[PDB]
Amino acid sequence: MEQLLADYKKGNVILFVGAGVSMNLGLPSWSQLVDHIATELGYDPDIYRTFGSALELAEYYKLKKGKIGPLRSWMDRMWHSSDIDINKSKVHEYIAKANFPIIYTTNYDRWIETALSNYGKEYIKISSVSDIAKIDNNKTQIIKFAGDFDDDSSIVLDETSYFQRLEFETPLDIKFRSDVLGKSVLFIGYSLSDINIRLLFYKLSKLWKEQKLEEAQPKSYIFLPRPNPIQEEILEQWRIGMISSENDNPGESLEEFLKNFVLV
Amino acid sequence: MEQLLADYKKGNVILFVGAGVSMNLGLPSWSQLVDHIATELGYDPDIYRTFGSALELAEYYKLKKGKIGPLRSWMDRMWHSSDIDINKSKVHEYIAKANFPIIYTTNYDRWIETALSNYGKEYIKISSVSDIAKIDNNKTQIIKFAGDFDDDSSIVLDETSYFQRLEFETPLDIKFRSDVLGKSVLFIGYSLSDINIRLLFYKLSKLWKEQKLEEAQPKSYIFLPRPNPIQEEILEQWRIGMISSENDNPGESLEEFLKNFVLV
Amino acid sequence: MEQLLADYKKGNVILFVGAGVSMNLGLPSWSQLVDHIATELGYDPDIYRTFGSALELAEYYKLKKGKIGPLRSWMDRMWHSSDIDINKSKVHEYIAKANFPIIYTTNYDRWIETALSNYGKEYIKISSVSDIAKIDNNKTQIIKFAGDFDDDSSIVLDETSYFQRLEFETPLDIKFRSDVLGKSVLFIGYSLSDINIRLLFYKLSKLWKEQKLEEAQPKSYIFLPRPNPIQEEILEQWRIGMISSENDNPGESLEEFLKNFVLV
Amino acid sequence: MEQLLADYKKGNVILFVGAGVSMNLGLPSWSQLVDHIATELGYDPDIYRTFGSALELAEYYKLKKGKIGPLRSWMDRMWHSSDIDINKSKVHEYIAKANFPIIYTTNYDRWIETALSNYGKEYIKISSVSDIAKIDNNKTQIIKFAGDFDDDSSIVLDETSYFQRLEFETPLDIKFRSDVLGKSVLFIGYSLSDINIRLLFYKLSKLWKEQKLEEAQPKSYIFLPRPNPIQEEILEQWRIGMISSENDNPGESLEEFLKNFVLV
Amino acid sequence: MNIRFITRNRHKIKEINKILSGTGVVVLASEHSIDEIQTENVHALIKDKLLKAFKLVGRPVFVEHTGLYIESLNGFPGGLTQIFWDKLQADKFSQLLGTSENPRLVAKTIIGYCDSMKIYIFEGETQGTISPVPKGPRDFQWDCIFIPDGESETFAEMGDRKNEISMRKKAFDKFKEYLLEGGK
Amino acid sequence: MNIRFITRNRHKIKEINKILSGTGVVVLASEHSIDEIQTENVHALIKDKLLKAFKLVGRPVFVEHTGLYIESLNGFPGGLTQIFWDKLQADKFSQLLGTSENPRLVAKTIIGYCDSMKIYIFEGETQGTISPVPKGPRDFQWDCIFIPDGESETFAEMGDRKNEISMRKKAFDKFKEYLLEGGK
Amino acid sequence: MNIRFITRNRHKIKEINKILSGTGVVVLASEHSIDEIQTENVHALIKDKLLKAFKLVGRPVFVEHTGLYIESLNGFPGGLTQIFWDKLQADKFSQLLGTSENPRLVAKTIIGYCDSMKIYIFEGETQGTISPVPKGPRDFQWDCIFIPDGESETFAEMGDRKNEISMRKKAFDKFKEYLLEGGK
Amino acid sequence: MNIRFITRNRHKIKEINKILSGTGVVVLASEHSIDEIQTENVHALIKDKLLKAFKLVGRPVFVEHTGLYIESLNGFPGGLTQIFWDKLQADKFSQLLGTSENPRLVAKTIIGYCDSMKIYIFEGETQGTISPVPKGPRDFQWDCIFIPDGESETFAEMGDRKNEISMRKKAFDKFKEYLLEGGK
Ligand SMILES: NC(=O)c1ccc[n+]([C@@H]2O[C@H](COP(=O)([O-])OP(=O)(O)OC[C@H]3O[C@@H](n4cnc5c(N)ncnc54)[C@H](O)[C@@H]3O)[C@@H](O)[C@H]2O)c1
Ligand SMILES: NC(=O)c1ccc[n+]([C@@H]2O[C@H](COP(=O)([O-])OP(=O)(O)OC[C@H]3O[C@@H](n4cnc5c(N)ncnc54)[C@H](O)[C@@H]3O)[C@@H](O)[C@H]2O)c1
Ligand SMILES: O=c1nc[nH]c2c1ncn2[C@H]1C[C@H](O)[C@@H](COP(=O)(O)OP(=O)(O)OP(=O)(O)O)O1
Ligand SMILES: O=c1nc[nH]c2c1ncn2[C@H]1C[C@H](O)[C@@H](COP(=O)(O)OP(=O)(O)OP(=O)(O)O)O1
Ligand SMILES: O=c1nc[nH]c2c1ncn2[C@H]1C[C@H](O)[C@@H](COP(=O)(O)OP(=O)(O)OP(=O)(O)O)O1
Ligand SMILES: O=c1nc[nH]c2c1ncn2[C@H]1C[C@H](O)[C@@H](COP(=O)(O)OP(=O)(O)OP(=O)(O)O)O1
Repeated sequence: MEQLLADYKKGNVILFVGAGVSMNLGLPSWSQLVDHIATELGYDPDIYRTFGSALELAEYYKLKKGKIGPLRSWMDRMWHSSDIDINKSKVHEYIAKANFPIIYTTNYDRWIETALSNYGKEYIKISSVSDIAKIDNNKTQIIKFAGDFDDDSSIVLDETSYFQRLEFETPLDIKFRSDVLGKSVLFIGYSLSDINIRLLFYKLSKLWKEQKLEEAQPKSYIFLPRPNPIQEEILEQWRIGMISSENDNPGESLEEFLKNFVLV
Repeated sequence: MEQLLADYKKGNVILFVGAGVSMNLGLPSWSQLVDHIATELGYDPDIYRTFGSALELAEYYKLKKGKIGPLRSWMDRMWHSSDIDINKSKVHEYIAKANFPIIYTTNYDRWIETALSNYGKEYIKISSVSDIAKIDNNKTQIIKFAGDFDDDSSIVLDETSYFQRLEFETPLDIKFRSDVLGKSVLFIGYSLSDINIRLLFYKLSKLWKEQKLEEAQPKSYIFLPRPNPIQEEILEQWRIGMISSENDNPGESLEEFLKNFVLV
Repeated sequence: MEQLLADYKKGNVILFVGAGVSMNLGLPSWSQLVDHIATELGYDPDIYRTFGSALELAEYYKLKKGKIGPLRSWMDRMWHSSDIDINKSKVHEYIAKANFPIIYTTNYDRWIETALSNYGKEYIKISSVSDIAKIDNNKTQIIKFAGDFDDDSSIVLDETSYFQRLEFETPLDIKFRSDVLGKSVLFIGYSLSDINIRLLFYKLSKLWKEQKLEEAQPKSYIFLPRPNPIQEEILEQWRIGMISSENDNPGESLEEFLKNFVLV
Repeated sequence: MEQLLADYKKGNVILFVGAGVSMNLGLPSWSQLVDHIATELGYDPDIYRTFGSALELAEYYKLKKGKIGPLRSWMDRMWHSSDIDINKSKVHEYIAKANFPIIYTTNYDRWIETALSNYGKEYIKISSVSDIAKIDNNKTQIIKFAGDFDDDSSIVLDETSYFQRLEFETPLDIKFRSDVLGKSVLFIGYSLSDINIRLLFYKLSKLWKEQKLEEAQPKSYIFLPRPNPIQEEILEQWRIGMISSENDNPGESLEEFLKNFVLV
Repeated sequence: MNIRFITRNRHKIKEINKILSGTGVVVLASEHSIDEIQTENVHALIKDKLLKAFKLVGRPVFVEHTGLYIESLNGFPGGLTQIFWDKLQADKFSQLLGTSENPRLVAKTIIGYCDSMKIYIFEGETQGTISPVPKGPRDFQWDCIFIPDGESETFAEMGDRKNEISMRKKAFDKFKEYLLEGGK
Repeated sequence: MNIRFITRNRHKIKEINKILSGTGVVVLASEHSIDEIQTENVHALIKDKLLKAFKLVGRPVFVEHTGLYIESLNGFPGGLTQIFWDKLQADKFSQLLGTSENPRLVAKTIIGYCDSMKIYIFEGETQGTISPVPKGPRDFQWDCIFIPDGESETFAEMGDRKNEISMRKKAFDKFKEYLLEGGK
Repeated sequence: MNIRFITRNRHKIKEINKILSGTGVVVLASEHSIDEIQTENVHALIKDKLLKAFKLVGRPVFVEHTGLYIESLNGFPGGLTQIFWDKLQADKFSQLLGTSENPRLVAKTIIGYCDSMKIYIFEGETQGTISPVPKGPRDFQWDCIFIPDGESETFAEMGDRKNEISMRKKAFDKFKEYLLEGGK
Repeated sequence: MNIRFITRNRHKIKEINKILSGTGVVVLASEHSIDEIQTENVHALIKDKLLKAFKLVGRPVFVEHTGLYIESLNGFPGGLTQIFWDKLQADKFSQLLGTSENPRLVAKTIIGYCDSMKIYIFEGETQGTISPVPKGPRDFQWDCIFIPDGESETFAEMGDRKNEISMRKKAFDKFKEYLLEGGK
């Protein structure tokens, strides 16, 4: 843990935000989402959740209706409603006041940039190979790794999609596999139930060992609010270290951790 | 369904057997397997489950006990016990008396070969490159796609192994990906909760389409016992055709689905 | 050398015919070929050569004219003229009388099959995935690895083409990267100034060593008419072995080597 | 040409230097290299160069002498001699005065850095992953794409090597494939006798087309000295320009082309 | 129509077989003894029981829960009648509830039906009186203690006309009506 | 030791707090009202209720259950005592159970504890009598109706000395003995 | 038009400069001394020499070979005149070829021109007589030994009107004609 | 030892066969007519000719060039003797070089040998005199015009003892010596 703080100081950490952060705001959850697909398609909330995971339940909706548009619209209009006030989420404040040079995310919403602007800051949004050409070394970069609501040919919201995007051949993958060469990543707001983070990291590691400079590989982290015995074991195999807490209020726990960074 | 019956005589169907076929014999199951690890680790059956998948609850055993030997020993001795009689399993009989030229499997045991010998047949086990060099076009080939108990450097029994094996670079992969070109596969015994089948076929199909001859890609199948609405649309996007029944006794179901092949 | 004849008997050798064989017949040759493009495009035979390799020279013609069609028409009508009698090429006779079950080739003509027919034999021509579905284990297989004159989108006659076909992702590569697992290849009628061989073999080798069963890798060969010191060294690391001769009549030398195989 | 100047203004040009630059200095040429290998082996200059390429005629040396050490030494000591004065080479002067943020190279010496320091400038050298971890956005980066003399597990000086380095899995490759997503490269000093320059761009360009933004991918360039009808077309296929000249004196030509960049 | 039924009472199978004779639908009954929950509302109880039955079957299946509601006990059973009858039987029912000042009680069955897409709930009720003495055969639980409204014979002694005025007959009449009009 | 407690009763929290006061262990109690199941054996009931509590918390958590076992009612409640009390209160309890032939009954507390690895079950019991008249304060359920054996005062009327002979005290004494004996 | 020229004679540069004064084209001459080939036909000789000059230059370049053909020597030089004149000079030419019974000889230049696409060949010839004595200046090889047809002065003493009737002037007139009409 | 030889003279094959009879080595001669170059030094000439012969063969091959050097012609032939003899023959040799004041001439052969690794050069020379009349048979070029030193018969009339004092015999004696001692 202390080692991590060592680096925020020098300038070698990358933030990878996930869906957990979007809780204080009050946005819908994944649950409500699938409830919707269910009502729409004619089923019942629970009966539906029995035939598949999620990147399957959603792919059904799409295969049936015809395309993803009809959903993107509900989500965009609903998640970005005018009843959510950013000024009241401490978590975002800290992220906007810290000093992380590069921020990656898997959310689809637009609150992380709204925050950076509200507390006075600058940024460049990168969702395509065209923006990679405007990057300025004097502003923060925000990369939408899983698409935004400003295109439907990208948003990764279904199996087939969460597939092709596993050979890492898109422009935005080639850019991340060259940004971690020499850098530690601090996952937050994430959940240990996705193998993208186990193919990126199980694969970054093997390289150092092939060169045999292992000792050099920078060190990752993954604050998880609740603690688990078994996972630490496996995630240590690929340099990733957990940093749990004791406060049972998950939200509070998260706000905390982000004070050791805002430190003026 | 009829289409399938068409080919079962041209010799273009490949059989891919999985655990469901076994069980019926009287063998254990991951239930007991995952429980064993628990007792052997101080945990309680239930509580242990609440922590990871199943493969994960086995990447762990090993890590603690250093290696996979201790476990492979229990499985081998327990399964291949001497209280199991093969002549009392019709499923294994019909399979031995059919006419499938190539047989792939993801089980670790040795009961399929045992049956083929019991009812008088000939075969060549293939679990490494050396064997590939002995194939006789006049005998059956039984390929172990996930390792046998006669080696521990090649037994997919944990996460980090269901990984380097998702890149299809092993010799036994190159073989499959040449056998499926020009033939169709009849999956049986399998439970669709594994994405190996969804990255193989998803990847074979997209190949025919580039070749601009999709209408030629041979047809596949997958006898499940109880039907699922959702997971039937998704499995057509790729290119597999589900089949199913009404008899609710699982074992009863599978047996008859096969007599449709044994005749003659 | 003796070792090769050992394998020929069991049934574990593959033949890879090249352009050298097509000399006895009296067919044209690359010289005349490139001379041709030159006259057409307005240059002089020699001045043209001063500008590029050979494939490159051809990719020019194409771009200028618009597409390969025009040339394919000349090569086809010319190379298959009615002034060539197959019965007078001993080399072909021997090839049609030996017992090789799989014959690969890089020529674009059609004489190898014409030979196999004239001396009474049967075969299956595989130039596409559709054919890989008719293979019969009772006839010889002839694979056109570099295209035929019955399609324009396969013939590999230019850089861009001799490129993509270097990542080995075509359906007809996967078949060859799985036919050499457990078999030896005998190159003939070839030259050592083409490096596809060096990426095929340099890559088959590394695989055995990973398994560390290298001692088993079957053994290749490459009859070259005139001996050369340096090359033998390099082509040994990759695991291939030369078998030169002393007769200065290249053609005559070749007819010879192929008598130790026809041996009734 | 004018287009290029545009980009140089903002900061979207990368420089890639080759051996042509290091000849005005006086260094040994490649001819002398191969010749040396010859004398040291009993052959005579001419006859030796009749058995293989050049890289090939250097893998032979090693193989016989068991290793590359005996050569790196002659080369290092001979090139970096003390009869060479850097302040007498304009080409090297200008390069040190321009404003190129990143500089890749395929030379093994150390004269570029030496110049950058002689004329007062700061830079960082990157020949391995550890260095990537030290990059400062306020100094120049000099990347050695083909190894330096300070390590022999990297130097690319033989066939086998100039091969495995054509799959781009090395750490230094991943970097170049993310640097060119958004910028243009001005090749200089090079000679069209490679396939690295061709499978690099041939592979980048195709990416932009899938992205459906071909009109955005930038333009490389390649100042050659004498002009070639053919190559211009083939190289036009992948966004590579060409900027020949009329002054026959090779050295004279290059220097001028550069003043167009220094301009205070 | 082919619908499945999960229970633990073997005579529930007999009554649902002989009520549904000739209507067109058939039931394929299985015995599993799903454990119910302790709640006040029978809607959440029958939803939980039908959820466990659908998790066990996976096909179109209905389940049924049967409850007494004694007015002197302020409607204490209903949801929880099985443990009550299996503990105190017929001897310790009539002597302290049949002799009460308020012998009114209502019997209800709720039917939770799942068509493998949705959950459909059908119910019936019959007002009645508790006997002061067990009267009739004792092979089908509390039919020998329940006096229906308008009669003086218990449900056990009444015979095969038990399932013509019963609350199970009304609930299965609504179930049969929805099964015959279709998937509404 | 920092252990958590999931319950519905608020006065149970204060009783367990003043019983475990000064021991060294502390209790972080939370209110969720976990529903129980209708089973006869309290071991399976405390096992699945502790399973639902560990699914709620995921940290070391213990779970208590209290039941009255009426010998006149053939040992009916216990596991199902909550619905019994919430439907009858003290008015319709003593007039029909305290005036019978066998006023004897036994009250049991069973504690299910999870140390995030295993499940530990501790239990204690007191024998007692149902009073014919409810006596004392009426703020803690059946305390004003339960006289222990060898006493003439209801558990609400003895006051703070209830927590030295009650079944919660013996059950938490065995729990305290395990919690300071180590994780055996 | 900008054409290049490769030679070893420095006075060939002077004559080709002063013949081509004012026609429009200019030559950028370089000295390399390409070694010719020993053949009978001058076509293969000038093709080999132009091939070596184009391999050295890589741009539009022409080359020129100049040959004497003595009838008493059965036309022995021509292709191979340079080694002949550089060996026996002017002293051992006139005393045994100028005194011969047949003093006829013809001088020819062939011009091989490459436009970087094709090879173009232009030639000229002038019949003449060998002098019995070297007469004139001796700065430009055998001009002091060659009597042209119709005159009695050697090419050296004749002056700047040497390149008005000469075979080099006819060959370069055809070369200048093809350069001015264009790439035919 | 097996060495190859490329030439255009068919009688060179005969003489090299009959000189090397019984020494152990054999030659496999082929006819190609390699075109030589025009230079002064015979070392660069025989290196270029052996380079073309090794590019044509690719095996251990030697080549040989034979030159006259007439002192009255200041050593004009040698390297370039073939075109000289093929043009002026035997008629126009004796009447203007045999009648000269200085009839001295030396005949040399150079042998360029390549062992497929290096280039080895062997040479011989014989001083002689030009006859004033062709004398002897005329089947092997200028043997009927060459008077060797110490005799009065030409090489043609001398017979099979021509290759015992000849410069070809000395050069092939050195070649045979190096072939028999080995690859030095
Ligand atoms: N018999 C068993 O119960 C058992 C269990 C484990 C291993 N195995 C072996 O594996 C097979 C059976 O496996 P199983 O079906 O029991 O597995 P499982 O039920 O343990 O799989 C858990 C779930 O994880 C999913 N998954 C895969 N990647 C995921 C990701 N990125 N995100 C989320 N979910 C992901 C699938 O949906 C799967 O349903 C047999 O062939 C056997 O050899 C046996
Ligand atoms: N420093 C130097 O002078 C020098 C020169 C040679 C090599 N190199 C290294 O190589 C690169 C520069 O090389 P270069 O441009 O001087 O030439 P090179 O030595 O790489 O040329 C290799 C030749 O092989 C040819 N070739 C490619 N594929 C072929 C095939 N299939 N069959 C036959 N021929 C084929 C190419 O066209 C080229 O002519 C740099 O990476 C450099 O480090 C350095
Ligand atoms: O027509 C009836 N006449 C008399 N008694 C009846 C009748 N029907 C049910 N009974 C009894 C048994 C049953 O156990 C209990 C309450 O019914 P109930 O609680 O729903 O049954 P249950 O808990 O055993 O499970 P299930 O409904 O799946 O059978 O009264
Ligand atoms: O010392 C006691 N003295 C008098 N009454 C008591 C006592 N202890 C429990 N009781 C009553 C209240 C409780 O509601 C009922 C059954 O206990 P019980 O159902 O487990 O309590 P609860 O439902 O309120 O909380 P929980 O969620 O932990 O089950 O008996
Ligand atoms: O107008 C001329 N008047 C008198 N003598 C001339 C003239 N022009 C050439 N000569 C001499 C020099 C030249 O070397 C030789 C034959 O010419 P020639 O053999 O073609 O010259 P060369 O062998 O030295 O090479 P190159 O033609 O590239 O200069 O007679
Ligand atoms: O023993 C000889 N006695 C008389 N005449 C000879 C002799 N040997 C060669 N000759 C003639 C032919 C030959 O062409 C020319 C000079 O020899 P030379 O210039 O080296 O022969 P060449 O140019 O035709 O080619 P090559 O040496 O490959 O045969 O004098």
